[PDB]
Amino acid sequence: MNIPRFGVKTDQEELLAQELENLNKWGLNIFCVSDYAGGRSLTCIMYMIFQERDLLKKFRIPVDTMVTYMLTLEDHYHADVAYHNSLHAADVLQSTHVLLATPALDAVFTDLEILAALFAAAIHDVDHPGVSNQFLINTNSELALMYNDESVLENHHLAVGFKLLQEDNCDIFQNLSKRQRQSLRKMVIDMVLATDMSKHMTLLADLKTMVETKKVTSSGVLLLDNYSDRIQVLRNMVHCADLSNPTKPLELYRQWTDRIMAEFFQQGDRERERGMEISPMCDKHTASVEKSQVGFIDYIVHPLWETWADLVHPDAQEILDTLEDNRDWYYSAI
Amino acid sequence: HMNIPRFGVKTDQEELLAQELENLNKWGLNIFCVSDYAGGRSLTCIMYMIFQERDLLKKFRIPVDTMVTYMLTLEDHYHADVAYHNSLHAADVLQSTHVLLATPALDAVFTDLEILAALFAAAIHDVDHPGVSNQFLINTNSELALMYNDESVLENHHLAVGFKLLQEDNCDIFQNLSKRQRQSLRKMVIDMVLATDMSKHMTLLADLKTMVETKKVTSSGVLLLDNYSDRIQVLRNMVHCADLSNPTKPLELYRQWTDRIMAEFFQQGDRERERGMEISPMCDKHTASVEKSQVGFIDYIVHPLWETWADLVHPDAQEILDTLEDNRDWYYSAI
Ligand SMILES: CCCCOc1cc(C[C@@H]2CNC(=O)N2)ccc1OC
Ligand SMILES: CCCCOc1cc(C[C@@H]2CNC(=O)N2)ccc1OC
Ligand SMILES: [Co+2]
Ligand SMILES: [Mg+2]
Ligand SMILES: [Mg+2]
Ligand SMILES: [Zn+2]
Ligand SMILES: [Zn+2]
Repeated sequence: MNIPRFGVKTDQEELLAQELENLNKWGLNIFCVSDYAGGRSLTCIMYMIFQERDLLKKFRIPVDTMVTYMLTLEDHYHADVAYHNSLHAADVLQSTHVLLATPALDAVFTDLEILAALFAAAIHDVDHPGVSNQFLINTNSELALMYNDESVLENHHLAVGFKLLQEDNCDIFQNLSKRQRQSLRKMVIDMVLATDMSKHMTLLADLKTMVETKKVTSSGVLLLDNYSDRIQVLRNMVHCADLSNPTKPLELYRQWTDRIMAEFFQQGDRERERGMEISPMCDKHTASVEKSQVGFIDYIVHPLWETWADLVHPDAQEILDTLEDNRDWYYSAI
Repeated sequence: HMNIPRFGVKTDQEELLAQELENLNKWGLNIFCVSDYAGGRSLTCIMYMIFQERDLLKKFRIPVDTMVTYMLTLEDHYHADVAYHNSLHAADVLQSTHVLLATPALDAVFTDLEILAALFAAAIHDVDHPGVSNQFLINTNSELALMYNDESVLENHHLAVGFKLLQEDNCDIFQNLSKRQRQSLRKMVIDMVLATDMSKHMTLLADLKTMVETKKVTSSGVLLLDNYSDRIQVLRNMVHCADLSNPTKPLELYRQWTDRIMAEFFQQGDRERERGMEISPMCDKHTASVEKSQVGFIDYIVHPLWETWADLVHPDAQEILDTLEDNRDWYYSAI
C-alpha cells in the first residue's frame, strides 16, 4: 500500500501542509484538516502525531500496519452520528497530544505512557451509536445487557478498539514485549472508563485532593512518584481533552455545539417516537442551545479546567481566559 | 402506550403522503416520495401500512405500539450514510414483496404465517449493512467472517440483528404466536434472507426454472403448490426477485437506484485502494462503465431471473418484463 505524505490521500496537499504546521498547538483547526484530508481527520492526525513523537521507530510499529489500523479504527466511527464521529476522536487525540507537551509535565511520562494516552484518546468513542448510555439501558439493548448497565458505551469502545487489532495487518502492538502490552492495556482501560460523564464528579474531587498535595521540582515541573499519581493525571488529561470544546477558539467551539445539539436532538426525537422519557437537553421544543452551554461551562467545564490549570500552573492560564470569554459569548447571545 | 400516527409515522406532509400511499398495492409506488413525505421513515411507514392492509396485527394479535416500536428500532439499525443499503432499500424490497405476494396466480396459495414470514424477511434482509460486500469482510479477517466461516457473512448478520431486536423493550411482535408458529416463521425467514446472498443466485434460478417446467395449474390458471418444499422455493425466489427489482421499475426510479449502488460500490473501492487491497468488481470509480454494468446485470442475472418468474406466474408479470426490456435498451443506447 501507498503511504501518502500526511498519511492519507489529499487533493489539497498544500492547504493541508499549512494547517499541519499547527499540529502541536491548541489553535489547530481540525475541521480544516478534515476537509483537506477527504474526511480522514483521525488517520491523518494520528499518523502525524505518531511521526512527530517518533513512535513508530520507538515501538517498531510497521508503518503500513499503523495506517491499516488507523483506517480500520476510523471506519468504525459512524459518519451518520453528528458529534461522536471520527472528527471528535481526532480532536480529542490532538488535544491530548498538546496537553502531553505542557511544560509542567516535561519529561514526566515514558514513551509507553504517552503511547497509551494517545491510543486511549483515538479509540475512546469508537462505534458510538449517537445515543447515550441511558437510551441503551431504557431500550434493553444487547450492549446494556452485556455490560450490566455500567459504563455501557465506554466498555464497548474499549472492546472494539482492542478487537480491531486482530483484523488483517492491524496489530500495531505486535513488537511490544508482554509486560509492555499489559501495562498499556491497563492504562488505556483506566483512561477510557474515566471518559464516562457519570464519573465526572468523582474524578474532579480526586483531582482536587491530588492538587492540594502536589510536588514541584526546582523549575516547577511536576513530581509524579508512583503509578497511582501518573495514571490519575493521564485519566484526567484525557477527560479534559474530551471536555475541551469550550476552551477552543469561539469559531470552533460553535461548530462543536451545533454538532452535539444535533446529536442530542435526534436522540430526543427517537425517544419521542418510541414513547420513552426524553433525556435531559434532548427535547428540541424546549431546549436552549445557548443556556445549556452556559450551564455546561459553569458547572462542569470551568470547574474541571480551573483544577487542571492549578495542577500545571501557570501553563493553562490562556485556556481558562478563553473559557471565560466563551462563557460570556453564550451568556450574551441569550 | 404511544399515540400512533395515521400512517404509522410523524408527517408534516400528510396529504402528499396519503396520495402516494394510494399506490401501496402497486408496482408503480414511488418509495422515494414516501420517504420524503414520511420524514425519512420509509420502512416504518410502508411496513405499518402493509400490516394494516393485510390485517396482520389482528390476525396474529400484535399490539400496534409493539409493532411500531420494533419497526422504528429496525429502521434505526439501517445506516443512513450507506448510499444504497439503507432503510429506503428495505422499504422498497418489502413493498415489492407485498405486491408479488398479491399476484393473481398465487392467490390463496400461502398461509398468513408464510405471508408474515415473507414480509418480515424482506424488512430485515439487509439490516445493519456496513456498505461493503462479503468479500471485504472476509479479506479484512473481520470478527463476523470469523464467526460465520466466510459463508453468507452479511446475510447471517442481518438475520442475527433482525431477530435480536425483538428482545428490545416492547419490540417482540411475535409474542402472541404459538411456539410451533415461531419455529416455523424463524425457519422460513432464515431461508429467505440467506437466499438474498448473490452467490446463491444460480442455484435458486436453476431450481425455479425446474419448477416452472413441471408446474401445475388449477381451474382458473392459479398455481398449485401442494407441498412446503415448492412453497419455500417460490418464497425464496420471490424475495430474491424483489431484491433484484430495481431494473423492473419505471426508468426514473431505476436510475436513482443505479446512482445509489455505484456510490456505495465506489466508496468500497476507495477503501480497498487506501488499504492496498485488490479492488472488488465494479468498485473502481476511475475505470467503470455504469451503463455497461447495468446492461451486464440485466443480461446475465436480472432478465433470466424475471423471465423465469414471469413464466411461473404467467401472464401476471408481463408488464414487469416489458419495462425490464425497455430499461435495458435505455442503458444500452446510453452507453
Ligand atoms: C447539551 C448541551 C450541554 C452539554 O454540551 C456538550 C456536552 C458534551 C458532553 C458529551 C456527552 N457525554 C460525553 O462524554 N461528552 C460535549 C460537548 C458539548 O458542547 C459543545
Ligand atoms: C455494479 C453495477 C451492476 C449491479 O448493479 C446493481 C446490483 C445490485 C445487487 C446488490 C449487490 N449484491 C446484492 O445482493 N445486491 C442492486 C442494484 C444494482 O443496480 C441498480
Ligand atoms: Co458507517
Ligand atoms: Mg464517550
Ligand atoms: Mg443483502
Ligand atoms: Zn468523547
Ligand atoms: Zn438487498
